[PDB]
Amino acid sequence: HMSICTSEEWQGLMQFTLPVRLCKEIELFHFDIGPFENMWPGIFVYMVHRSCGTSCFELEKLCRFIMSVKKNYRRVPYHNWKHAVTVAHCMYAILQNNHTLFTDLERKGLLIACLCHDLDHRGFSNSYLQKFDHPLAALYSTSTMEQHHFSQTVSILQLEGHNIFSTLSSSEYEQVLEIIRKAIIATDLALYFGNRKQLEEMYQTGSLNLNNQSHRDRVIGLMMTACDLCSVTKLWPVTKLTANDIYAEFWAEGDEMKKLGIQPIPMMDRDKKDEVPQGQLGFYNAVAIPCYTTLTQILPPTEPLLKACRDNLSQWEKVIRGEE
Ligand SMILES: Cn1cc(-c2ccc(=O)n(C)c2)c(COc2ccc(-c3ccc4ccccc4n3)cc2)n1
Ligand SMILES: [Mg+2]
Ligand SMILES: [Zn+2]
Repeated sequence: HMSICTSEEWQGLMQFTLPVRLCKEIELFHFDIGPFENMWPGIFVYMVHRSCGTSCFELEKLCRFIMSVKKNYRRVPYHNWKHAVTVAHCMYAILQNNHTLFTDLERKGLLIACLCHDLDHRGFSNSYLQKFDHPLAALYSTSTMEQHHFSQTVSILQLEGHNIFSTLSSSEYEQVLEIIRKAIIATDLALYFGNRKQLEEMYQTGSLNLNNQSHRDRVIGLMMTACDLCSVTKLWPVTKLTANDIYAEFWAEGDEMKKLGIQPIPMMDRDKKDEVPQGQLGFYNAVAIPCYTTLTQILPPTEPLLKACRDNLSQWEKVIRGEE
């Protein structure tokens, strides 16, 4: 049932040399991949090599993997390849900026997870599939997409000469699949709330054991979430336009409800175009900010996110107050 790259593709990738003027930008957290799509797969390669060295993965096997992923990403408005790479740029950006803090076995699993975390998004929400009534919410009951996202990671690696992690002990290979599993689950934004709760507390008290493997996992979780929402931390006009990407998908899904004579929540309702900056603001305030705060908290390097998170918020304010 899976989908796979061709010789042409992965050898085309294998060939890629990133242009020197980009080595500078890509290191900034606010960096936006949008203009340079051609390079998108190439870029992820660059970042693996910068993080994990050109000797962490068999290059043939890697490019093969990157592109087959690329194929299991649907041509949807927002939950698409462009997204996976944007997110995975952010996890990188993070990991570089906290270099001593994560194992080799960690940077890998994550940078990978970040690429895979929405594999085969059909553009609808968990709520959409659960509350009626896909063969996906018939088999995965909770975090539907998020486990599919992973079982879709799972299968990909199980494809011919794709298994990038063949160079590890069944104990490390199993370890990293379990690093991924968790890390990809983390992206169920619902889960972030109980997750960030703890992380506020264990900071408040200050009983947060970086040695404790279950504590540990949680920081990742927020990390994921942080990267997942990162579109908010790009410069105003990048964020501006990405908002229409989420809105296309949202309303598209609300239109599907409407076609059964069901009122979709005003978020997915396109006939409420105007309430958006109002909504967006709430989200920044209730969700984004508390998120990037607790982060900058645990990982002070991550400050520029929160800095730029605010700058956008500020702008949405303006747009409401009548100044855009
Ligand atoms: C799980 N999740 C990740 C993201 C997200 C959000 C923004 C963003 O830039 N990214 C990258 C990701 C979201 C919803 O974000 C939104 C949050 C809220 C609205 C909203 C809410 C209420 C509205 C009411 C009326 C009109 C428009 C309204 N609009 C839109 C998007 N849910
Ligand atoms: Mg997701
Ligand atoms: Zn996502």
